Amino acid sequence: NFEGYVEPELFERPGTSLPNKLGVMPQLTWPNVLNGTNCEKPAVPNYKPPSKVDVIIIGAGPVGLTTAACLLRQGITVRILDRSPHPLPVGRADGLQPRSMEVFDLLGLGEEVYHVGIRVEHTTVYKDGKQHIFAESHQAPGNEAHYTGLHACTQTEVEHLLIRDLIRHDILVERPCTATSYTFDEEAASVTHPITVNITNEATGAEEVVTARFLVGSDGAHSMIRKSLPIEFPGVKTDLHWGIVDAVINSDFPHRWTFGTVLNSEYGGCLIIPRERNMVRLYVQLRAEPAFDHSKWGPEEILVILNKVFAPYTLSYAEPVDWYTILTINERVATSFTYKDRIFLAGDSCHVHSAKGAFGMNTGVMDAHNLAWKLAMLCRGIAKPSLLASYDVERRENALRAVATSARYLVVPPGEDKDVFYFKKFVGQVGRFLIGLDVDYAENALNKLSPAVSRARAGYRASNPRVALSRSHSGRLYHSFGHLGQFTLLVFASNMGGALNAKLHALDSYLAGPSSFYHAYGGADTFKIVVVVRATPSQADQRVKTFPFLSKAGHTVYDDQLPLSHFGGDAHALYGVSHEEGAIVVVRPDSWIGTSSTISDARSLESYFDGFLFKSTEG
Amino acid sequence: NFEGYVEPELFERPGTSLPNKLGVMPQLTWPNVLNGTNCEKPAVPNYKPPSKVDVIIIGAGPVGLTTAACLLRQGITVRILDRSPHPLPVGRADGLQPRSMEVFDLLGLGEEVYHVGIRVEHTTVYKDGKQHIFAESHQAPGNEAHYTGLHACTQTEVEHLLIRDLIRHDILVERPCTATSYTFDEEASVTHPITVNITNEATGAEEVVTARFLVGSDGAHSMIRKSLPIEFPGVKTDLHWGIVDAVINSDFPHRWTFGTVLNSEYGGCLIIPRERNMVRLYVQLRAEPGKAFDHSKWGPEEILVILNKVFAPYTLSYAEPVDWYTILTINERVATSFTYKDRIFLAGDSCHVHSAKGAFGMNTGVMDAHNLAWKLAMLCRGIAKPSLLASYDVERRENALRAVATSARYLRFVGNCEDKDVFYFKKFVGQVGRFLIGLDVDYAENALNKLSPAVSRARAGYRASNPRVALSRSHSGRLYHSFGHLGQFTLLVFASNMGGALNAKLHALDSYLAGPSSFYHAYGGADTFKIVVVVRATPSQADQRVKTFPFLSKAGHTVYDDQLPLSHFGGDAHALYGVSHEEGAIVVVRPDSWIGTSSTISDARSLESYFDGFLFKSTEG
Ligand SMILES: Cc1cc2nc3c(=O)[nH]c(=O)nc-3n(C[C@H](O)[C@H](O)[C@H](O)COP(=O)(O)OP(=O)(O)OC[C@H]3O[C@@H](n4cnc5c(N)ncnc54)[C@H](O)[C@@H]3O)c2cc1C
Ligand SMILES: Cc1cc2nc3c(=O)[nH]c(=O)nc-3n(C[C@H](O)[C@H](O)[C@H](O)COP(=O)(O)OP(=O)(O)OC[C@H]3O[C@@H](n4cnc5c(N)ncnc54)[C@H](O)[C@@H]3O)c2cc1C
Repeated sequence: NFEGYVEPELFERPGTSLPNKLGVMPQLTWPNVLNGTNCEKPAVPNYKPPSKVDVIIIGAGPVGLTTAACLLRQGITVRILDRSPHPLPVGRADGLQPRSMEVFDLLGLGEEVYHVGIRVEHTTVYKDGKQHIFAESHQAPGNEAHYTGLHACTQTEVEHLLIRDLIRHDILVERPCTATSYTFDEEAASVTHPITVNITNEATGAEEVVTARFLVGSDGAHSMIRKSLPIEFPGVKTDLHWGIVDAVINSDFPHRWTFGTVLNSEYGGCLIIPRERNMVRLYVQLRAEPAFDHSKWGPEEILVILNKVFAPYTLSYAEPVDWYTILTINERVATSFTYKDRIFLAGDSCHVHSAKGAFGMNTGVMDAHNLAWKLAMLCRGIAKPSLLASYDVERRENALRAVATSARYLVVPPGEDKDVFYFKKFVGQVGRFLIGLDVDYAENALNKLSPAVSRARAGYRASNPRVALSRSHSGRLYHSFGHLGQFTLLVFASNMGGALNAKLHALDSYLAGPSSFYHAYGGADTFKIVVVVRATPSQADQRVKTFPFLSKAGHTVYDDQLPLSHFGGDAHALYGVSHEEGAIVVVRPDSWIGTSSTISDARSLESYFDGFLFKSTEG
Repeated sequence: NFEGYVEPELFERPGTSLPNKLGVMPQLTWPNVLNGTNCEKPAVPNYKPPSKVDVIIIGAGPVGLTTAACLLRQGITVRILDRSPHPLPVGRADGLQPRSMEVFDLLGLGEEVYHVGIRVEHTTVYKDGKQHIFAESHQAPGNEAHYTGLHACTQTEVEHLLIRDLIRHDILVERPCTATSYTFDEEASVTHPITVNITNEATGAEEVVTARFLVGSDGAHSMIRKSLPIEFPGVKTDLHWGIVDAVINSDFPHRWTFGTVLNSEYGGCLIIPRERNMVRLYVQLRAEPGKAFDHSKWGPEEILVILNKVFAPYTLSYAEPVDWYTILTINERVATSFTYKDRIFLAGDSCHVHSAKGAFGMNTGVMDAHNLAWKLAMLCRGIAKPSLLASYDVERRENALRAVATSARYLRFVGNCEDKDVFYFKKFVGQVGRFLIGLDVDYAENALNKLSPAVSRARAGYRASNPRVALSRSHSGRLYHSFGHLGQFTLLVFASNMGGALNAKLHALDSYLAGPSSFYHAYGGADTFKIVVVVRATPSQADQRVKTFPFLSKAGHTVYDDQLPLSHFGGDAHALYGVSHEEGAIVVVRPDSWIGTSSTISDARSLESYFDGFLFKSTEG
């Protein structure tokens, strides 16, 4: 006894971008599926969110939505709202770095961001009509990374998939609902919910107050929550300007379309970004003088200056403009990202960078990811103040790093071009940071450097080599990690023979005891044991069975890859583990290395966990 | 009470390919890990292979190894031999099509073939120094397919990853062992009517093995094919390709992008990008007038002079010693039959040989092996009627006959030679460019493929669509992820939102299937089928309704068809398979992921005679 299915109602939203001589593209959308509460038949039926919530989220852009989704995966009750009546129809951010892709894949959303748009794996450089560079680029090593290159997947499409994931968890974005004010009882231990937020529905007029444990401010560049705190938002209004267009553009450019840069020392530079559906996005330098004037800079105006930059190649529109705008470059970074461990900024509320870098969605999503697993452990009370302090530190300084490299985006060998040689050297110094594999967290309570392995480094990306999860399934070591509420204890065990056998038996006895760090901080509620055995699956299952605690609570994985070279790379060599001493690597929930230890030193982790965690016991 | 871990002995095997002025690269290997029984201590300790196995495999090239790997998933007992003392050090095939990627992914080996080498997603075409074409190519659409483009993954890497997968299953390739002779008692009923006579050519020890079935993956000069009254026709063009893998420097504006460089005077060149900054260049070499072709005349250095004539005015020069070099003579042949009395089966180059240029050999070979192995497994289980191994023969032979035809069309212009050369290539790409990436592997009707109008798009004998779906509230993946294992058909029960008209029909089907005489139970139950209920609703809405059908929730697996409506921002499984929300559908998906048939929810009885067309009745447990 259920109603039949009805196909969702298409609406072709018109385009708000300035047109060209062909028009502005409309944008396909489905308001009932995508507009949250602001619709006639909501994708979640009879959605009745509570008045008391663990986390309230102001802002339902890419960063708020990611935060919503990571929390919902940990069982944290959540409400989220956004002032706009519908998600972004087109434009703004347009692609993801390899490391952003890794994040979605760890959340179970890898298929939604992969193979949406095109893939960028090459770069070109031209100067004054003459090709200088065409090369493979944006690469990650296959024996350490699944994803490589940049991936076109726009902000619209990211909002779509994240809204659909919230729906799958029976959560809707409340639109179009503004958070007008909020209170924080800084003074009151007895209280659980010292936050109240007044919400006003700009469609219907109804007000509301929610009480919440924690508040996440992800409301963009002009954040009211940031403005309400003793936080400053310093930066430099460069007053340099980009004209940006997204469209299908016919050209005789030999490399249509390839990521890269077209330099004219005469007329300034152009940046090419290939797009889905035979489109290209073109950034172009914009300078005006006889004060910067927005009035005479339309889509057709910049195509005229574009043809001057690509001489002798010429560009002509083949269809109506998909997107278009002028951007002012202002880079800003909040002095702090936390406040009293109750109000938390993430995304454009914390930092604003030039669009050119493409950091906002990428750095934003990685902010939400860093925040959400720490904030979630705060909701079940095992998080010491240090843990959420590491959020502010780790992501603020990464925001500062993004600011330095965007500034310098802008001594030569004799037979060499001055502006192209500083490009190859730029690509060399920051290339891996531009793809996310070199996001670098300095030492803190969570990142404890250790010489126990020669290569895996605290505060740095965990390496993702190929391993066998079973006899039949040969995938990636990331696939064995725990969920967002657990730390992954990588226990490298060699082939569990030689010297290490005794040490592993010791290790087994330490861990089973109720005073072990595993048991001391919650057992399987906060840890996932992975035993990495460099042996055949039959030799390993045999041997793992002699270790009663390891067999009974560990998940064995088979490190059966060929030795490190251009034909292989096992986890032991790629993490830098000694076959005599073993290792216990602590991978944080977000995939970054936390610390490491030898099998003998497994007791050193009691101190390491005490730095940011309170003791806990499994359920 | 276990010995400590010893790191594998590395050996740099010298190259046997002719050098350039800088030499010939050695090739990294690890004899104790990769050479099977023929090493000092094997990677499977005390491999004691039985003298009586279900299936014995002759040849451990990509095809034989793939066949072993599929059978070992199924619990078939297997012995696999190869005359050669080690696997391929370098060269021959260098890449996989998107559809071969899907085949590895279904076997659980997708991560071993992805991100091994480079990826080809673009084509260029030059003629007489002027560029004519530079575009995205080899695309598959993302709302239907995970992989797209060409993936560089060599025969060497493929053999590596398949040998390692056999080690995980405690199987070693028996090297360097030759099947000298074999007997097949057609007289008698015995379980094991095949005996194979084996000589190790290292130690001279002979041995006899008894098998239920024999697989001839022994290559182009298959001894097994010759023993059988099976013909191997085709034409030997004595057209010649010069092939060279090397790091090559060039001022070519597109170095290196897949494509073709034409020169009117000097013929043509095919480009293939490779890992580690190499490139593969095919170039035509033509025999002088009257005289036969003289291999003696063409080394790496000579080939490079022809390449610089073909690429004028851009020049090429070696930066490193040659990684690989050979002269292939194109000779395309197909066996008149691929099976023999459903006891000896051919797969790979023993069945068909192609122009390397087309890169058919390894991709079709893996797909043959895939096709063969699941049918052969049901034959070992007993449930296979002869009609099914018949479908192996005609599916793969016909596909081989198709593959020959498209390169016969390609190779006429290239040997011969608004621009009419580039025009014929654009049309050629538009016509076969998706069979060339494998999505148009197209099986004609037979017992296994019955066309059915119950759905608008899914089609018997064609590739099952792979749209995005949610497998849980937090895991949004692909529909292939729900499919059964290699000895199961996937019963894709499209159920709409389980509401309206269909609620009644689906309640009937629930009680139909639960009976011991429904097609599900009659042909094996969970031993032959997996049910997937594809609900176009939200997860908790779907979970609730599914609870109201007791057999479907008891025995089916719910996936959530929650993408946006089919467009450029989405595509639900219901729309991409062509299901009507009034009728529903039971799309039957074969083990290899080709569509078998479909019916409406009310026509569930129609599948009964479908499965009797090629299966014996079975009972779970
Ligand atoms: C015009 C423009 C162009 C851009 N171009 C690029 C680009 O080319 N490349 C790139 O990488 N990045 C670009 N960005 C940045 C990118 O859009 C953001 O970095 C990314 O969306 C992350 O921002 P966010 O999710 O934190 O918030 P945003 O998406 O900026 O906005 C957060 C949301 O909060 C809501 N909100 C604000 N105040 C309230 C309130 N009081 N109550 C309720 N809801 C509220 C807003 O409605 C908004 O939807 C651009 C941004 C803008 C504005
Ligand atoms: C020179 C050359 C170049 C090629 N180039 C390309 C290319 O560019 N692209 C492409 O896609 N394909 C190419 N191929 C084809 C590719 O090598 C084959 O398609 C692929 O190996 C599949 O063949 P197969 O596994 O069936 O047999 P193969 O790998 O060719 O050989 C089968 C195996 O059987 C073994 N064997 C033979 N007889 C016996 C016996 N009596 N007892 C035991 N073992 C035996 C052999 O030693 C060998 O290991 C090339 C092949 C060759 C020979």
